Amino acid sequence: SMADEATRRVVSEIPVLKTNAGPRDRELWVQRLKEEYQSLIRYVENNKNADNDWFRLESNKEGTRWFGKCWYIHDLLKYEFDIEFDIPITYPTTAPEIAVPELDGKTARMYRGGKICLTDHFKPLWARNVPKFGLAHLMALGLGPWLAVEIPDLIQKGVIHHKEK
Repeated sequence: SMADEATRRVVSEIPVLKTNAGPRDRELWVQRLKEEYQSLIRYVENNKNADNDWFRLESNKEGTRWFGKCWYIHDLLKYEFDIEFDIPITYPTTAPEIAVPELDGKTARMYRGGKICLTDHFKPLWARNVPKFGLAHLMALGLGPWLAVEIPDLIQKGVIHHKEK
């Protein structure tokens, strides 16, 4: 109920995805990628209108390797971090693991290798919604909440510094 309303408040304006396809599923994967691209670009457009344009992503040709940048604002200073992930073979039933490589070894809320460690509620929330959630939802419900806890903590602990530029 509280969880259900909280999820709906975050993702209700993100286009829902349909196709059960992962990287190996040929024409159905090309279809899933159209859903993923339309959903991501709407999320970016909604983010711009809300003064929260907080990431860019691109993929390889096959849509199996994703990478770009996220930006996180603390006390009006903007912090940039490079991000990347592989699409799992069992996508979209299995959720991708976002990596923020520059933060490898700098927070306990991160696996060896730079993969962020989400709280236990994300995974069953993803599983409950298969195959409706995609990469836009991964960003909105996964990395977004992770940054909103960890970046403030790391700036305060002085492990992250803002480069004067």
